[PDB]
Amino acid sequence: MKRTFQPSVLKRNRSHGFRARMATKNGRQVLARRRAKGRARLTVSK
Amino acid sequence: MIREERLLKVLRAPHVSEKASTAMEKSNTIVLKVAKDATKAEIKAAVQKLFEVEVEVVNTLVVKGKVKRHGQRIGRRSDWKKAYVTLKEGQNL
Amino acid sequence: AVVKCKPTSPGRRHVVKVVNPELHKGKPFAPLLEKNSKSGGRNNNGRITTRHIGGGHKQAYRIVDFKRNKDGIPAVVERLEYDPNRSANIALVLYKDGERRYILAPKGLKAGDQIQSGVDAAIKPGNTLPMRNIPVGSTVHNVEMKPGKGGQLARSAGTYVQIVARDGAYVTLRLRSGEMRKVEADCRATLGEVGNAEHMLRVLGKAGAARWRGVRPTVRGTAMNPVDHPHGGGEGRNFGKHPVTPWGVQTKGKKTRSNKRTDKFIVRRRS
RNA sequence: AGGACCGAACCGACUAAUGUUGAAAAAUUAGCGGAUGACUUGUGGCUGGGGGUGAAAGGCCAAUCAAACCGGGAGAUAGCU
RNA sequence: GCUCGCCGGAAGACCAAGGGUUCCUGUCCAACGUUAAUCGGGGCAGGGUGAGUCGACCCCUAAGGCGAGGCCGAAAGGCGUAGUCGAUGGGAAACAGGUUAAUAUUCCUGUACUUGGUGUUACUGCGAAGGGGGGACGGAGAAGGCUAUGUUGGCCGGGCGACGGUUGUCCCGGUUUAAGCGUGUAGGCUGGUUUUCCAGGCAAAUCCGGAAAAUCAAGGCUGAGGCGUGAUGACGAGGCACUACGGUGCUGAAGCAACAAAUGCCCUGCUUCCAGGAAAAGCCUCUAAGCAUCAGGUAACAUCAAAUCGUACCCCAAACCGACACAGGUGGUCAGGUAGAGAAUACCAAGGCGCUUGAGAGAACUCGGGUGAAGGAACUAGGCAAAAUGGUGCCGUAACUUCGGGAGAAGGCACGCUGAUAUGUAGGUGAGGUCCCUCGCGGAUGGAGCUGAAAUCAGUCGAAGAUACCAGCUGGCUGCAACUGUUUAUUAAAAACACAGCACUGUGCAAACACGAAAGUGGACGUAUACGGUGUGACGCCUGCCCGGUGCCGGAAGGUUAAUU
Ligand SMILES: [Mg+2]
Ligand SMILES: [Mg+2]
Ligand SMILES: [Mg+2]
Ligand SMILES: [Mg+2]
Ligand SMILES: [Mg+2]
Ligand SMILES: [Mg+2]
Ligand SMILES: [Mg+2]
Ligand SMILES: [Mg+2]
Ligand SMILES: [Mg+2]
Ligand SMILES: [Mg+2]
Ligand SMILES: [Mg+2]
Ligand SMILES: [Mg+2]
Ligand SMILES: [Mg+2]
Ligand SMILES: [Mg+2]
Ligand SMILES: [Mg+2]
Ligand SMILES: [Mg+2]
Ligand SMILES: [Mg+2]
Ligand SMILES: [Mg+2]
Ligand SMILES: [Mg+2]
Ligand SMILES: [Mg+2]
Ligand SMILES: [Mg+2]
Ligand SMILES: [Mg+2]
Ligand SMILES: [Mg+2]
Ligand SMILES: [Mg+2]
Ligand SMILES: [Mg+2]
Ligand SMILES: [Mg+2]
Ligand SMILES: [Mg+2]
Ligand SMILES: [Mg+2]
Ligand SMILES: [Mg+2]
Ligand SMILES: [Mg+2]
Ligand SMILES: [Mg+2]
Ligand SMILES: [Mg+2]
Ligand SMILES: [Mg+2]
Ligand SMILES: [Mg+2]
Ligand SMILES: [Mg+2]
Ligand SMILES: [Mg+2]
Ligand SMILES: [Mg+2]
Ligand SMILES: [Mg+2]
Ligand SMILES: [Mg+2]
Ligand SMILES: [Mg+2]
Ligand SMILES: [Mg+2]
Ligand SMILES: [Mg+2]
Ligand SMILES: [Mg+2]
Ligand SMILES: [Mg+2]
Ligand SMILES: [Mg+2]
Ligand SMILES: [Mg+2]
Ligand SMILES: [Mg+2]
Ligand SMILES: [Mg+2]
Ligand SMILES: [Mg+2]
Repeated sequence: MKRTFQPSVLKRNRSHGFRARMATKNGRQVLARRRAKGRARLTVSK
Repeated sequence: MIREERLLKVLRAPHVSEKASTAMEKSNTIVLKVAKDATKAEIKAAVQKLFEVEVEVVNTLVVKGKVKRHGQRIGRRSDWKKAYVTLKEGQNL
Repeated sequence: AVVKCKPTSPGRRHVVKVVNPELHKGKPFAPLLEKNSKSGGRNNNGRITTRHIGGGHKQAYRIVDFKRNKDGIPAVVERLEYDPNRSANIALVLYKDGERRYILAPKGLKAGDQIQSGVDAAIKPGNTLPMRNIPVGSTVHNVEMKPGKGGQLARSAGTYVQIVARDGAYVTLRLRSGEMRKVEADCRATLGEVGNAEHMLRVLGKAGAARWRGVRPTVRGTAMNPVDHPHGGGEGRNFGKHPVTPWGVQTKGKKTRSNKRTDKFIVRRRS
């Protein structure tokens, strides 16, 4: 059985990484939300 | 030319292990701990200046730190750099 | 010519091929080529804006001269070639000054023939003139609609345009569709019909043949569910509706031309 | 030559038995279909929710689909238990 | 440690993705391991990853992304030019041997190569954001030449056998060697050289393209493999001494030939087909501005530099994706023997394993198998399941047919081993010798040696010779769908969907149409032999009547009728 998570570091970074977040206003809103919440890791980049 | 105090800072400590001793006795290499940002040329110059010994080449590798445990808190040791520098077959520190 | 295949397999029984012995067998002329990737029917939004397009064989683009404005320099036909990008054949011509160009191959044009463009060219197939100088009743192709813009009408294999009248600054054409149209008398036209008139006789013979040309399957509307098409739904085969496009516009007879900017040039509709 | 033929890899999934608090939230065993093509596959990319994509089954869109998931309006409303 | 069993196109060996210390050593057995545990991918401590040539980084681009100005948009933003990124593609260079407990093309030994910077010498027209060439490209097929590799012989070393025989036509083992350098071969492509001229390559050009003339027709380019060298080296069976029992130091024979042979290489080649098969740089060449015995360029020599990051380990799995040490999933590379067509299959090699609960007993019943008297579908919704058929060569094969098929129709015969034909044939390969020439990796001739089917005849054993594994059940009538395909991931694979073909209908190009408040984009760098929509669904014979209803198309006299006034 092929499962849904097929890891790939490049695609992970390009879709959910810090620089992909900072590209868009909504991405910066995500970062602001996660800073307000106090998350230890802001993004998958870490 | 590399300025003096950079040379004084690039070297940290000599590495002591049995592979290091084997290298010393077989290939006239000394193995030592260097700054994480030192370069082959800077190790070259510093070993030639602070031990007064001329060297052929430098080989460097970066040692990744071990993830360990201290009463169920995980903690990772820091990476460091290791230098294999070959003395010029006549000096014998 | 047209060749029927032998029925040595179910997918060969009905294939009819159009084979031209006189086309070049080698590679095309390198300096006049550039890539053209395929769209898949997707526009710059990424969405299918034209259905039924995708896949197919890779192709390179042969830069064809539709303008024909190297005036007054005779050229000789080197070879006919196969063009993936269109139904017609293209011909490689060499100009007297050392320039090489691709042109649409007209009917009856073979290697070694002489062609020329300009106001003073002779009345021969392949020759390009302003339609002021072309006699009425002549059949042309690669017809311009705005002077200096490039030929736009009668470019597909076996097509041509009839020059039916000249009155002042405009000539009246009869297009293949049957429509009478007016264009300015200074637009250029190439004499004679465009070649490869057997293109319409081919039979693809199998579904894969159509898949090679980039055509994807067409799903009938009456075979969908109501949520997908105005024709969907039914217990069994049910229609009971007026036929429409997937977007609800009636599709058997309803006219869709709406362009007042150009109605002045139309003499008669194709009827 | 061939959407040709027989048959491994490979891609599927027709029958039967087992399993059904499973070895497995879809498998195993014995057979079975295609196997130069409308084939199959790696890597990257694009299409975003009344939207996509669909050789069309209301299929699929992260074990979720006659309208995904997450958060909010929100303590919706509930002549019902 | 000995024996037994299992895989061996994998259950062995490398790598990519992914993981991140699981790698090696010492120590511990509380918890984890479906049991015990002295063991461990568990706990604790220490150790371990060495690069000018491998990869990234770097130069260059694809799809696509972002996008100065710009265009568009209530705002947010959307698109996009110049640009700039983006590999899964193009771009310089290293091999063999040795070594650690754990790394190695990285260390060591030996022998190489690449790029760039400086300096000297000699000779010189150098110069691009521009021009040209090149890079640079499909599918299938066929053959020839090779090698990897294997087998046998020769050679060398050892052996003479627990039970009849075994000094021989006997047994066991070894018989290896790279990149680089020189040679330019099998073979592929191409006429060459010199003048003169020219509406072309945004300007120029001596370069490319074109035209004419003269001259010689042999020059050039590419190219596996072989041979020589590398190599008086290394490696090498096996011996000699310690063993601290792990293994450690010294020595080291032979190291040839023939045959067979790839799916690998020549080969991005050649032939052929239509569905007509990336881009850009590195590279070569041409000049422009400009410079001008400066600079720059070519050659030789010397010298310097080649940074930084990855490098342990798993990698069809107990380390990745599956909540698990989960009968699942996971891209690429290597590819031995015997039989065989084979990468199927059976047994084995190298190598790796016995699947982390055992011990007994030999009830019903369940699961997976073997066999069965007589009968042979009587079972059952239904021959479901099972049984059966099954190979190669040759003979033979119906209706029907779109003339291809049907067809492996059906059905039948032969099949082991030994000898002879023939002390091994037909065939394949091919040494020596000979004779030539433009002399060579040459031509003709010769045939030793090696290898070697198939057939016929005669004998012979068994119940059985396609002996195992492997490997079509066949025929008749009929519905539906022409056919190959596709589908309800996870109860439906079908008669459903698609399909080639047919018809209707829209669309004259700033096309219709679709996405989008728009700008734009697709259709399409296409132009009615084209594109969209709808229905039908190969092919054959066909496709009848109705325009009252509802649509759609045309008409614009009359009636009614909006904003407006
Ligand atoms: Mg269509
Ligand atoms: Mg159709
Ligand atoms: Mg349906
Ligand atoms: Mg509807
Ligand atoms: Mg009905
Ligand atoms: Mg009805
Ligand atoms: Mg087939
Ligand atoms: Mg199976
Ligand atoms: Mg098959
Ligand atoms: Mg339904
Ligand atoms: Mg789902
Ligand atoms: Mg809803
Ligand atoms: Mg409320
Ligand atoms: Mg509530
Ligand atoms: Mg076995
Ligand atoms: Mg650990
Ligand atoms: Mg271990
Ligand atoms: Mg225990
Ligand atoms: Mg105990
Ligand atoms: Mg451990
Ligand atoms: Mg390194
Ligand atoms: Mg080194
Ligand atoms: Mg781009
Ligand atoms: Mg943009
Ligand atoms: Mg802007
Ligand atoms: Mg770039
Ligand atoms: Mg790459
Ligand atoms: Mg190792
Ligand atoms: Mg060989
Ligand atoms: Mg390794
Ligand atoms: Mg286990
Ligand atoms: Mg497993
Ligand atoms: Mg696989
Ligand atoms: Mg096998
Ligand atoms: Mg029993
Ligand atoms: Mg039985
Ligand atoms: Mg019986
Ligand atoms: Mg019996
Ligand atoms: Mg019965
Ligand atoms: Mg009964
Ligand atoms: Mg059965
Ligand atoms: Mg059976
Ligand atoms: Mg019936
Ligand atoms: Mg069918
Ligand atoms: Mg089928
Ligand atoms: Mg499926
Ligand atoms: Mg299903
Ligand atoms: Mg099923
Ligand atoms: Mg139908």
